[PDB]
Amino acid sequence: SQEPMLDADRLRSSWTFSESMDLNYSNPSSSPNSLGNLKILLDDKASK
Amino acid sequence: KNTTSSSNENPILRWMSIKMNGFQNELNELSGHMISKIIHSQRLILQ
Repeated sequence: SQEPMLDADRLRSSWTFSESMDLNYSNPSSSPNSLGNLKILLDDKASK
Repeated sequence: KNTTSSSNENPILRWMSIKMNGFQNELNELSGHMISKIIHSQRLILQ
């Protein structure tokens, strides 16, 4: 999803924290494969 | 003799084995940070 740069809106970002607001999703982390992927993900998220 | 040595190679295995610790530790540290940085280069360029 495109943030992209703003500034919009209110406190000139007003959110701007933003560790996926809470994650890294820090899997173990220990998993550097990265798959060369993909669309990003149509996945029915495009249908969403 | 041996002695092996004359302190200064027994006690410069305090050099030699520990210069080997500076070297093996140097490859250890550069291995670590270099490996994780390049991991944060496929992160940082590919990903």
